[PDB]
Amino acid sequence: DSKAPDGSVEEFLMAQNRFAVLDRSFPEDAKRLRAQVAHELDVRFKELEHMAATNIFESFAPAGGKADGSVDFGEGAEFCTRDDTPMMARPDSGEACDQNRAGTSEQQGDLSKRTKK
Amino acid sequence: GKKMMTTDGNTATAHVAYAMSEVAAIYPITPSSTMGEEADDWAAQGRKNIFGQTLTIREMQSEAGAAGAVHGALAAGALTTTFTASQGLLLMIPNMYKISGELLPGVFHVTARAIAAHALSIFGDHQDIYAARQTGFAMLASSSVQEAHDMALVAHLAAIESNVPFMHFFDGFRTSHEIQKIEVLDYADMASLVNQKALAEFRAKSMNPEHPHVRGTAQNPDIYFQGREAANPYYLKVPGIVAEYMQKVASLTGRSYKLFDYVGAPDAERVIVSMGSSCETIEEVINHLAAKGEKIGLIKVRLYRPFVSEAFFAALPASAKVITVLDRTKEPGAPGDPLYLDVCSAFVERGEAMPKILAGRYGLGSKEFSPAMVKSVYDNMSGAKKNHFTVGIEDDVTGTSLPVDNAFADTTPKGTIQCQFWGLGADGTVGANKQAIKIIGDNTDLFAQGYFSYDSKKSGGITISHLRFGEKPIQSTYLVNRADYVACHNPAYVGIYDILEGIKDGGTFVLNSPWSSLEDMDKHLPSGIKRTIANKKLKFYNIDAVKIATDVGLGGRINMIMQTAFFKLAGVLPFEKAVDLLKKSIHKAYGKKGEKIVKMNTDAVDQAVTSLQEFKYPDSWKDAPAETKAEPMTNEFFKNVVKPILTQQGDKLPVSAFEADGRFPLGTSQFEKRGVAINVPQWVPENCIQCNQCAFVCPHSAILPVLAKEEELVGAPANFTALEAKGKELKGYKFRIQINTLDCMGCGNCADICPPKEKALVMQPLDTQRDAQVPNLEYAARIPVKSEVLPRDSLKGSQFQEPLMEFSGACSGCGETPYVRVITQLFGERMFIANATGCSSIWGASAPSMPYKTNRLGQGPAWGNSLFEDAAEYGFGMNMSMFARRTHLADLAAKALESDASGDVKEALQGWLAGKNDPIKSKEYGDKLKKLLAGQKDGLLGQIAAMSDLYTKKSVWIFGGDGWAYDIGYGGLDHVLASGEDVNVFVMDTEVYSNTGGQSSKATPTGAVAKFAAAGKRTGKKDLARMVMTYGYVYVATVSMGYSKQQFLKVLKEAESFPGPSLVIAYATCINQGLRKGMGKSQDVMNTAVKSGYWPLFRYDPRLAAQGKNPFQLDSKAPDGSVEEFLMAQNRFAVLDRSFPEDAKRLRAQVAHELDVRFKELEHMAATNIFESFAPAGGKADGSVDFGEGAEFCTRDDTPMMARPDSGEACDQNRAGTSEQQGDLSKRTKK
Amino acid sequence: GKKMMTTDGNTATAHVAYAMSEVAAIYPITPSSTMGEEADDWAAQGRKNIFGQTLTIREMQSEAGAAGAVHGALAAGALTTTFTASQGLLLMIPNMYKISGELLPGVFHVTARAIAAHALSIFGDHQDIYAARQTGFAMLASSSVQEAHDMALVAHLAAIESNVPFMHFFDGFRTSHEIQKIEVLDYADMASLVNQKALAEFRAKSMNPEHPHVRGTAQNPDIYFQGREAANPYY
Amino acid sequence: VITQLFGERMFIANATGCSSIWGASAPSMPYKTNRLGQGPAWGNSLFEDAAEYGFGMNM
Amino acid sequence: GLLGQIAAMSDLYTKKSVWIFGGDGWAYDIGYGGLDHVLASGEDVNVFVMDTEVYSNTGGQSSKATPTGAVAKFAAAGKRTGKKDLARMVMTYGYVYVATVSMGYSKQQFLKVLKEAE
Amino acid sequence: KIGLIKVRLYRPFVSEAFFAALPASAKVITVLDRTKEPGAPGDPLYLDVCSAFVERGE
Ligand SMILES: Cc1ncc(C[n+]2csc(CCOP(=O)(O)OP(=O)(O)O)c2C)c(N)n1
Ligand SMILES: Cc1ncc(C[n+]2csc(CCOP(=O)(O)OP(=O)(O)O)c2C)c(N)n1
Ligand code: SF4
Ligand code: SF4
Ligand code: SF4
Ligand SMILES: [Ca+2]
Ligand SMILES: [Mg+2]
Ligand SMILES: [Mg+2]
Repeated sequence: DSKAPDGSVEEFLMAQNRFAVLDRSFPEDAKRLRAQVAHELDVRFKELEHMAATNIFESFAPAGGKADGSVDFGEGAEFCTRDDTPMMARPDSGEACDQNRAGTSEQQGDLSKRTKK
Repeated sequence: GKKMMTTDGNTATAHVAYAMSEVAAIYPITPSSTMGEEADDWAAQGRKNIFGQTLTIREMQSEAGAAGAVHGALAAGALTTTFTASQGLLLMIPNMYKISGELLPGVFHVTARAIAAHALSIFGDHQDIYAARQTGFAMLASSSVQEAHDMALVAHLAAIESNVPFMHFFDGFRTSHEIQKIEVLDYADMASLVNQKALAEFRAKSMNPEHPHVRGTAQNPDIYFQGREAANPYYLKVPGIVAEYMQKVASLTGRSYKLFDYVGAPDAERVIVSMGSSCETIEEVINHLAAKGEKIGLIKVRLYRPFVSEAFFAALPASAKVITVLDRTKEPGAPGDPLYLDVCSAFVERGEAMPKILAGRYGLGSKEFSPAMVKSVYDNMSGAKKNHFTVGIEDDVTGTSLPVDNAFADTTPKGTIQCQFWGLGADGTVGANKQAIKIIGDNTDLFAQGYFSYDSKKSGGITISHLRFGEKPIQSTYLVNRADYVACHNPAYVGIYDILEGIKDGGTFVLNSPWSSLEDMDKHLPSGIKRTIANKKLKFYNIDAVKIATDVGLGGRINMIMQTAFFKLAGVLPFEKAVDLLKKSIHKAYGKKGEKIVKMNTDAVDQAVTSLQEFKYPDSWKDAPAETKAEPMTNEFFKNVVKPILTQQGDKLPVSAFEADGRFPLGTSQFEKRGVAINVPQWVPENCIQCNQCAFVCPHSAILPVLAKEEELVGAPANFTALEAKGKELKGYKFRIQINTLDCMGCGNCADICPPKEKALVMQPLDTQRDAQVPNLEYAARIPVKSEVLPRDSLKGSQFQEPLMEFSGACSGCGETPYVRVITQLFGERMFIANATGCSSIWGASAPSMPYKTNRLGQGPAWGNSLFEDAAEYGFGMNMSMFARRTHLADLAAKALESDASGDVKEALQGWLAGKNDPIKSKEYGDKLKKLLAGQKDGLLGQIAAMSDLYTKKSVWIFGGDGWAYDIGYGGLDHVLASGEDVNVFVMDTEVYSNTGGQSSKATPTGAVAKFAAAGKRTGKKDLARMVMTYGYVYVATVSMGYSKQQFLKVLKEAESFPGPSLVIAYATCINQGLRKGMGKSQDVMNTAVKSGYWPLFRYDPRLAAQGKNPFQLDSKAPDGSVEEFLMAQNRFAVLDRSFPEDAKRLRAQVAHELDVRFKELEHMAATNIFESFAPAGGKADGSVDFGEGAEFCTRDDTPMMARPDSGEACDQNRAGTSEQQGDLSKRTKK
Repeated sequence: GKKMMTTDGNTATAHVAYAMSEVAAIYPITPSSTMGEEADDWAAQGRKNIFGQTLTIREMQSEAGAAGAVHGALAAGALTTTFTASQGLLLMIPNMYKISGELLPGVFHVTARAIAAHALSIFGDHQDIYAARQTGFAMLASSSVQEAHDMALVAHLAAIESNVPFMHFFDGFRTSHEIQKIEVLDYADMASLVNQKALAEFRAKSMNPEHPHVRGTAQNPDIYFQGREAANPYY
Repeated sequence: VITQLFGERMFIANATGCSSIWGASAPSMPYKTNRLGQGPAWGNSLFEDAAEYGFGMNM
Repeated sequence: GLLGQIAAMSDLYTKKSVWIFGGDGWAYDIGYGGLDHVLASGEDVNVFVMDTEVYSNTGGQSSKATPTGAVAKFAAAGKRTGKKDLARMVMTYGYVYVATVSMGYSKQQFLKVLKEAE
Repeated sequence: KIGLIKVRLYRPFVSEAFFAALPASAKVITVLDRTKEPGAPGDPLYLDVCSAFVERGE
């Protein structure tokens, strides 16, 4: 909604004591810092122009839709989804599951084949 | 209507909270998490509150956010509640003052948990609730599961009528997680007790623009005091209102309560005053002792605040001569704990009889408070009368503890059957126990109690179940110490733990093992067990559960077999009926996939019953030959502290065994060697290409690459096979991949990614590798690590570095530990770690196991966990210290240069000063100074010599999970990165709050199922990376080990070397995500995460911008279209597809769209020619200036807030217009 | 020496805090703001503490952030202080348990101010300091401007030697903003009272990868209680 | 100006600061009702929780 | 009956406008974590930030909204870090309306923002 | 005949030091607290002082 920097930033800053007071006490640093601010707003405005000109923006797909009910993340999982500690213990926890101490599914299957007997 | 059921304290409480509330703002924290989760489930299921509406519940970013939201909802006229504890409750304190201050009918349900001081504890005590006693909330305590339900209802009804908020609390775990058969009221009954007039007034006084008011004004000294006292009438009426509802609820339940209740001898001479679950055990002991004539009693505190002395004295027997007030907390330096002080004030004010009053401390962090301890407390009042004592510990330091005679007889009511079950993590024991409780509770008149003790180790941990059944109510709020039935579901335990401790004579002992024959039993069953069994005439039973399970086709799962064992030999119910219910329940449950599965379990029962036959043992067992200590070598600390703790003897360690500040030494995990893997990798040298990738990926450091010279393999074992080292730099060396079979967790990641199609690593049964590898690992360990051969930051070279974090308690295949282990291989010897609470702090420092260790030179990560919310600030503080102290050292060095110091010294000092912030140069010259100044103790050189630990440039790291980084700790993280100082943040993103049970975080992706996102999260993953990149001066990067180990190493070096703030976000796989084929596919999943475009890799380096180059660099490629399979291969997404296929499809499509747009945005960022500049410094100088110096007009107002010592000078306050307007007016008023 | 000069409670306290500290993590809140601003202005001017160094002071995003930073600086061996009150002090409570639990010589200088309940107040009372009485911090009160200076010094010296953190407090406005002619000690005199061996031991036990330790472990019921009682000798 | 557009039906969760000080320093209350008695329902919780406070009103 | 319950809820008939008012110190520093979470929620609330580029009420202390070179307490030699870009950080969500205004530049743009944001 | 006991070290609260400053002639003692803890049987300093007398048992 606004236009590119018109070059009056130096006057803008010096018309406020929060900036001018530094120029009076530490002129060298102040001069450097006011130039830095000028550069910052220059870069930023360009980035905003880039945002406005882009043809790629964050759009969203249709949606998810109403969902009557819910489900636990561990329901029907192949391996345990919770550890055996007090922190994950829940009223409905405690059922047996694969704790990943015997390898992946394929590794376990292959071992079975290689062991057959 | 009433209703019986077996449930826990949390559920009993939530049952009421849901009904009585319209809104709930929550945040997860153990052990209150269950309540919020149930509330969410119930709302989703369609459960209605007393108004016929589903509860409106939302998860905030922290408890502070939840408290603010709760305040807002109440101010806006909605009945609101929340669930919290410990650290969480502390963050709610500021809003508690406001909520009570504004007389809002809010209700907090708290599972009282310990506060983190010398250490963190998720266990129960009243340290948290006492910390909020001054906030103005009424405080109502529950002492049992049944009371959790009853007091929760009283709290809500009373809050509504009184307009004073309530904090309903019950003991963390001891009550919150204890299972009991109780009676609950239906919602209609609850609604009938609500004061409709009060409810209407609540709605009417609430915020609303149709009839606005101002709340939260700022007040001066003239009226604040009066305003604070205006609520007095409301507080004076609270107690009567609480009594009113205990009575109204009682008229429906038949269970009566008073503000303070007394139990015991009417003419008691010795009385205890207590609060919480301890009251149950205390009453149990009173019944036993009083029956023997002891004049003892107990006053149970229900309403702690307001504290009504009149009601206290109403419960006090005039015959009391000695009174002991028990507090479940510790306030360092106070003349006494809270309840004790309240009671003292009552007697002082009464101004009459003054019985002897004693203060006692108990149960901190769920410390046992057993009958024997209660006995000590009563004996103390008739004996020594020690004051300000502790009970449950041996304080050999300050001598405040009471002696405890554990020979005290069992005090459980007659007929009570007590059981103990020793199980292996995930073997289904706990689940079976819970079913047994429900089955028995629903089909008999028996009371049932259940309490489970879990392990800190996340995989292959030990779980001990404590169950009780009886004809009389069970008030035993303590572990079972004298069981009638004891089962050991894991034979490995027989020779490592004292599983038969306390079992009654003639008690039943069931063991699961393949040692059917007497020869085998005598071969494995230790002499100690044999002697115990024979001497106590125990009914010993041995069953090969694995064999029976396999034969019936149950794959080998023992859960159903051991369940049968319980129902048949426990004696809680008659055989006939016992086996009846079990079978009927098998049909009730299961009954899913045809009868094929239903029949297997039914058969398992049939076979078990037939198999369960009393093992006949000889009399010679009575005096079997005692074995001999065949224990290896370990530290003195492991022997005296760690070992005892790991063997369930921690309670026996006295106060003198610990450090006053809670510190622990590094490396204690080195001697655990648990050996719980089912399968471990076997190295096949003929196929090995010597790449070290296997070791690089291990989540537990179970792979040790060996590179030794011929001379170093002289006394090496015969099977210690080694290859001739490949690579020009490794010419002459011998290479070997040594597997640590006892620390291995059997995840399979290594064998899964081993490059050669003809795998050089093949998973095999542990028992086929240990005999040969154990001695091999020992020998390998003595071989010097060749960390000088290849570049430290190279893939292969990194694995030739000493890993400084090993054998942690993280889950098998954990996606977090691989990253951390490697980080230590690069900077371990000079890093500080500020770790946010979470999985990384849990596997990182759960006493007594410390996985972080030191290198050969004794250097290692200085590790610390402050809190969950402050990790970034905590690390920033470490950084501030190093800055201040090293600057001090630098000033001293400069002064030393201007002295008569030797040429070599000055030379080193100049060198150090020139490279003090360079890891290489600082160490180079620092080491020279150590030698040159050795022995110097005087003057300037003396001071410099004493600062050697400050010479080498340190590396400050902040570790934390996504929950910390994206939610609770985000504000601090944002501020610390904005500081521009040199700190490194490493975020292990599991896209969920893992440690606490898989709750959603803002890092959780669209459509992923998690607690509080049970229908798939409906907001996309928060883009932390892009938000931080807006600063322009912060190094930002994303990594994924599975996709590229090289990019990860490159990021670590770039991030660490950046002279400013660095943020590294890593993709961490987690069991919560539900990887379909196992956690051993973690690397593959990490790899696909990137290729699919789901997790793109990139780096934002500010210094490139300083040299005129685009700081943003993309390290991965455009989406390859594999996202769909990526998502469906994880249960966190798949489970939704099976339940809500239509929504799931759209949600997965949403993810594909999001990552498509985001990658394109990143590409555009990489192609831009416009980027923010970068500058390290450019000023400082010396001196300061105030913003108001030389201002033409006043720059400060005339209020108390801006007043300063030098303020007060006259100035233009802008009440006469601008300079120009004033000048123009002056011209016009010439005259 | 003993040259009487007029000053207010805040300045009398900051005078001491600056000299006895190496690091400060701050956040503004009336009526304690003056101390932090004075400390920052003095540091900018190059004023030296008892170690001949300028104070390292940074402003955080909130008092919770400030307390976290104070904990970290102390854990890493630097004498640290902060200035706060009321709502700010409440946000520091969680870290206060940690700072005392780890026996760190931190010192909080608090201008006791009312807590916001039925209304907010920037004025003085003990509602804030009493809200932190169970955190394990020693609590030392000043009843006058002169005592603000004296107790501030005692608090720092005692924290260093005892390893128990201190909360030095004085009444918001009634003392923090009252001006009185008092006597303040020069920095050399303050430095002469410091227990240098205790200070050296503080440095030696602090976090450092050259001689690492683990702090902030998580403990089960088997040892937590014992661990909480282990600090008794220090108190 | 904001009140001239939504004043009669707005809730305001105000963070502590100048806006809460000129907004509600007892006994001076600048926010007012219109001729129909409608006006901004104003509240100051704390300095740190303004957004969450407003969020609660919304819930 | 039902009509009675409904009649007693008249102060709920008209759609209300929930606003969160705060300064830059609140939005950019202490309340940022909360502001961030609430905007991320996707619910209908309106946040109005009065950016004075300093903590004004307490005495002019620097905030992350304070610009490079500005002198303020704790920025006694001019702030040496740039102004935090709260606006661009929040726009990354994609589902949050974000806007900046300056009355002196355009009263019309300010009015349009109020209408659009609300 | 009136007096005042000034509290310097509030925590740790040392009863022995409190009594060392209390005149044996004191018949009535008023403990002033500059706070308000709604519902408490008394404010902090008062409760601390009460405990000192109860423990002294004289
Ligand atoms: C103030 C506070 N609130 C809540 C908790 C409980 N808590 C500890 S860690 C945690 C989540 C950890 O999530 P994350 O940061 O993602 O790490 P992970 O365990 O997933 O590695 C929660 C909710 C706490 N300790 N302190
Ligand atoms: C926890 C807490 N910390 C500090 C304060 C003191 N305080 C109140 S408002 C404020 C700054 C206000 O700054 P801002 O948000 O920018 O609004 P302004 O006054 O500039 O409008 C400070 C530091 C407080 N009230 N509560
Ligand atoms: S199976 Fe897993 S724990 Fe074992 S060595 Fe391989 S990567 Fe490590
Ligand atoms: S991953 Fe395989 S090929 Fe590579 S070093 Fe390990 S065993 Fe050898
Ligand atoms: S991050 Fe996940 S896999 Fe790792 S220890 Fe935690 S729960 Fe286990
Ligand atoms: Ca860095
Ligand atoms: Mg996580
Ligand atoms: Mg401002």
